[PDB]
Parts: sequence; C-alpha cells; structure tokens
Amino acid sequence: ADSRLPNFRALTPAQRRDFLADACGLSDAERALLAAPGALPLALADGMIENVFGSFELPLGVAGNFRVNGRDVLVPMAVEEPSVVAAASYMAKLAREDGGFQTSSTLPLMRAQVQVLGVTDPHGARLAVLQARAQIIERANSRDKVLIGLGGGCKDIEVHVFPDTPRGPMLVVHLIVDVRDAMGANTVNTMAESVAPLVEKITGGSVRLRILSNLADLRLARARVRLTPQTLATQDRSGEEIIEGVLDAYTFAAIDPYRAATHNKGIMNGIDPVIVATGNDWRAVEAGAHAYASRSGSYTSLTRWEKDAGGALVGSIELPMPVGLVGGATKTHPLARLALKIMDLQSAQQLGEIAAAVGLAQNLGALRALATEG
Amino acid sequence: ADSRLPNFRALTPAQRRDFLADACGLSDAERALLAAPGALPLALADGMIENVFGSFELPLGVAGNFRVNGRDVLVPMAVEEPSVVAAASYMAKLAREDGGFQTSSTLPLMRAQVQVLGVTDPHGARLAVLQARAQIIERANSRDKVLIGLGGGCKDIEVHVFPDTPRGPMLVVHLIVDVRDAMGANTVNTMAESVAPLVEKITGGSVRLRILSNLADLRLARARVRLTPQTLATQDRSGEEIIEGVLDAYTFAAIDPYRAATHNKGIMNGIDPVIVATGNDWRAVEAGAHAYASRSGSYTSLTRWEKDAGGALVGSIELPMPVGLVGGATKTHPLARLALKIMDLQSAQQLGEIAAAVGLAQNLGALRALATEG
Repeated sequence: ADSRLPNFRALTPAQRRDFLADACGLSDAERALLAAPGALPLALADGMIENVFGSFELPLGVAGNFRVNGRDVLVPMAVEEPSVVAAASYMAKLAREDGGFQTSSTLPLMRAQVQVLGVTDPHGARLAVLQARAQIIERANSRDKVLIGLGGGCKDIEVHVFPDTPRGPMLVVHLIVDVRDAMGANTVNTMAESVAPLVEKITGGSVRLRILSNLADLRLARARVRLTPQTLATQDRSGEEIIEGVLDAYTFAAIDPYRAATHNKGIMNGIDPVIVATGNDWRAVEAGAHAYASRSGSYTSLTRWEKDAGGALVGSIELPMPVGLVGGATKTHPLARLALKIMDLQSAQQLGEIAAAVGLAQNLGALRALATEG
Repeated sequence: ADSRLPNFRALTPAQRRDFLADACGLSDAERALLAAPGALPLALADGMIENVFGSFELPLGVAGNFRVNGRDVLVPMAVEEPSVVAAASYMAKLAREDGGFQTSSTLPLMRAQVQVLGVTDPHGARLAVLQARAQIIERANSRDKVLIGLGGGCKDIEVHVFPDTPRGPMLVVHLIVDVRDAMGANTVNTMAESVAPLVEKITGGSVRLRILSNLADLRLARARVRLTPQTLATQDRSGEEIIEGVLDAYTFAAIDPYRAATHNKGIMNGIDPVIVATGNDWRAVEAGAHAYASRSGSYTSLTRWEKDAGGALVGSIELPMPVGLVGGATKTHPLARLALKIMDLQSAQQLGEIAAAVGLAQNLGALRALATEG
C-alpha cells in the first residue's frame, strides 16, 4: 500500500484512473465503471430518492500521500472547489516526514432520544427509569440479534430532565447504542420505538419523539500530526516563522467566531468530500461537527495547533464522526462501493479516523497558506 | 409558472424529465443534457479541482409545489437520502393553502477580515482606522469598477479588538462588501489584500490573515409559512392536535442541543441539495448556518414554530445564505446552469430565499412526521 502520486499534476484523468486502478488492484469491471460516465444508472438512482429525473456529477479527485497509523491510504474526494485536493495532498506529504497521522476512535456509540411528556415528577421518574435500565436495554436489544452477535447493541441509557419549558416538563431517555459499521440512524430509531411502551409504563408519561441525535459526541474520531521546523521550511521562509504564523492564525479562530466559522469550514472542505464519495450522509457529519464546535458556550475551532517542547508544530482534532460502510447509499452506489475499496477500509471507525486526518490536513493547508501569503 | 407535479410518483425518470423540460421551456439541447449521463465531461471537471480521475453522481430529484412570494418555483435537489424530496414537496403542497412561503433578504453583504498583529494600543488604533474609513473604503473599491457599476462594492467597515490573547493583542478590520450575485469569496479576499498596506500604515501593525468570514450574518435569508388547522388535518388526526405536536417538537430543539443538532440537520437536508444542484459551495452554507445557530451562547434551533392568535401554525427561519448565480462551479457545470434556468432565478438573493423556504418546509416535514408517528 503506497499513497504517493508521482507527477499526477501532469497526467490526464484517464492516466490518473489507470494508475489508481493499478495501485489499488482494481478489477477490470471496476476500471470500466470509472472510464465512462453514468456509474449510477437512473434506475438505481430512482430507488434512492424521490422524483428522480436525472443525476448530478461532482468532480472526483484523489488526495495523495496520506499515511494513517502507519498505513498508506489513497483518499477519493467528490467536491467542486479548486485548491482543496492539492492542499490536502501537500499537507499529507509534509506529515509523512514524522510518520504520518496518528488517530484513534471511541466505540461507535449513537444516541437515540426518547422524549416523554406529561410527567409531573420528572426527577423521580428519572430514578425509576435508571433503576429499570437493565429491562430497558434488554427490550432495546430484543429485535436485533444480528447486531448483537457482532458485538453491537444498546449498551447503556442516560436520562435528562428539563423541568421547566414553555410546553411543560420533559424527560428524555437516551439509548446509547453500539452500531458497529453502520451509520446507525435506522437501527437506533427502531430501538427507540421498541422501548417507548416500557418507558411510558415506568414513567406514566406519553412518549413523543423517538429519534437519533445528530450530536454524536459519543462517536468521536481523533487525529494528530506533528511537523518539525525543517519539515515546514520553504525557500522563502524558515519553518520556525511558518509555525509562529500558524499559531497566530489558530488563536484567531479560537477567540473569534467570525474566524472560527471560516477555519472550521476549511476542515469540512477536507472531510465532506470523503463522506460524499463513500455514499455517506454529509448533512449528518456537518451537523455533528459544527454543533460540537459550540459545546463550550462559544462557537470555536474544532482543531488545536500548538508547539511541543522541542518547537515542533502539533495539530489535533476531535469531532463526532457518524459514518458507515454498509447501508444507505454506500451499498447502492457502485462508485461509493469502489471508494471503500480504494481506501481499503476495515471498519466505519477507520473511515472516521481517515476523514478526521484529512480534515486536520486541510486545516493546516489553509492556515499555512494564509500565513505565508505576502 | 406552475410547480405542481401531477402523478410524479408514477412516472419514470424519463417521463419526469420530459414534463420538467416542458414546464420550464427547456431547449432541445438542455433536454438532451439530462437524458444521457456525463453532463460534466471529465475535461471540464479536470479544470475544477485537482487530481481528477472521474466523476461522482448524486441522484437529482425535483421538489414540487413550492410557491415563494407569490411565484411558483420548481426546486432541483441533488442528494442521496430517501424521504427528503417527498417531504419537501408535501410540505410545500400544504403551504400553498395559505398562498405559499413569504421571504425577504438583507443586502448581499459579505465580511472580509483583516487581522492586524503587533499593535500595542489596539483600542486607539481602532479609532484611527474608523476615522479613516472613507479612505479605506475607496482603497477597497479601487480595483473593481465592474462591481461598483452594478451597485456593489465595499460599503462600510467595522473594527474589533481582542486586547488579551495568548499571541498578543489583535485588531481585526471587517470590510463589509456588497457582492451582488456572486458568492463573493474571491472578491472580498482581493479587497482585503488591497487595503492591507493602508491598514498597516494607519495602525503601525503587521497584517496577517486577509480572508472572508463564513459567519455571513450580514447576508441573511428569511422565510415564513402559515398553516391553518384545517390545512394540517389528516384522516387520523385533527390539525389542532398536529400543531400541538409540532410545538412540542420545536421546544425540545430550542432547549436541548442534542435535539437541536438533529432538528437543524433536517433543515440542511432541504437546503444543501439545492446548493449542490446550483453548483454552490455547500460547506460555506453549512458553516454559516450552524455557526449562526450558536450565536445566543447555546447551540439551538434555526427555526421558530409558533401559534398565531387564531390558532394557525406559523414557522419562520433566518440564516446566513452566501450563494451565487455566477462564478465557481455555477458557471462551469452545465447542469448547474440548467438548475438556475429551471428555478428561473433573477438574483442570488432570490436563490437564498427559495433555499431558506425549502429548509423551513423540510423542517416542518420532519416535525410533523415525528409527532404523528404512532
């Protein structure tokens, strides 16, 4: 596995495709899928969304040089904006000098909210629900033996109480569900529906919404990169000076929401195209990322940029990453399946980690460029 | 202009395309563009982003029944998720009973940030900059006579001071620029570069970042809808009961960020596909929307749902809407140009208003469904 892309700026799209096909060991059928338009026939698209009358193409590029937890990975990106793919590739190249990106993940835990109205003693009812947690978990897991056998399923519950609202008290049960390699929305929505009668019995209330939370802060991807001054040095600027410029740009985003919005937008320039190319739901990843960015009480940067004790630049990111390898468009779209093969993905967690590293690299590309522009 | 889509569930994609082509008076060439895949030849895609090796298709559907400020509009949506296009169409149908959606916009004002370091008297330097505002505005406008002649250009400046940061004091000049029908990023970035030497002279400091803000809170789209109880009544439920359920769901999103993230995600299910189909930058619209959602100190709902004095349900939305009709992918992508024709757009402002109405309708579809699910 080798993600270096020698001379890709000079190759034609056909030559880039043949190189990738060779590098990833794509079959002759998969190579054909890419060499002609229409990999998603309208008959397939017609079953994906409603009122289909055609298809809409995004350019599909590949970012090179990425290395994550010691393994090279080629990264397909479906996006319309110039500079994005080249900046990701270049920052990944610089990151190779320290051995690449280092990533980790929490378990793939999604929240399902069960909203209960009509309970006049919600704090006491919360204790009753928590006392019955084992029964509620068993009820949540009773319909999905396949997920259970994989090691997934509902693992825990939380209860949150909003005692004073314009609509009366609300008690909200969260089912915490390990969804393995799925995005998980339909799985956790169904579990929420399954536990509603039991929650109504325990609380005496009336269940209304039964729905996942897109603030997927129990399903986090993490990525870290370190670049020495010599790695960052250019003909015109020392690496030391570039590092100080990156730190000035980062602190600006940390203290000013007007800058943080642009700073985080740059991150999603890297993340969203990977999400789109793998057939995943880019609205869910956007909502989770930007909502997480405001968890402190102010909308701020999703990344951190620092200097370690020896003076090297260190970047880090932590953000919700609800993505899947199965289900939805990732199953039906022939090119989405091809994207997973190009990336050689083993789990949704791994896809989330690679995406977080691409977002971190994209952020660096923007900060480094903005700080070295004359 | 008529946006009703009779029997579209029963038609094939080819029949839907021929209907739309007839309804919008599409040319025979435009009809051909839609009837075969590959409306974006790789040679065109190769000039849009880097390392192009192919293209990636999204399903392209049309949401029907939308009526905005008294004018019917057909709405193309590029997205991968089921239920989205049908829910938007259905809620637009219900909105027709009150005459459709009512929308408005601010002027198309974008912020460019000019970050100044090294100023030890930033509050005093801010007064010096504000005193020189006329000179700075004239300097910002000196290179873009075409934009000026259209009525655009830099109209005002603000100065914000961060006197105590881990990197020293920062003084940030905002150029407030009317960008007419462009998204505006490259226009305002260039103006920021043009005023940097003058800002350095006035302040004695050193300009670092010169870059637009994606928190485009001076470029707002607004949309409102009203639905009576009889309009919302179903076979199984009174309109009165459905309205109370929508209000319960809305208040949940207003007080709980875990719900607000899902609630706002549903809005972007409506907005982003329009943005993608018109060749616009969906990361910019996402960043602006979700950052605006946290402006109060908590991440909360972008919409408001209320009951008016007679008992009708009233929904409203206000959010940044940086979009364009010219430049970027909206010029190069043949289907993006076709999307603008289908929508018959007269200004970027109008596109922003239609998108905000689609987001409001999409939100209602989710709240109404979640509240009427048994």
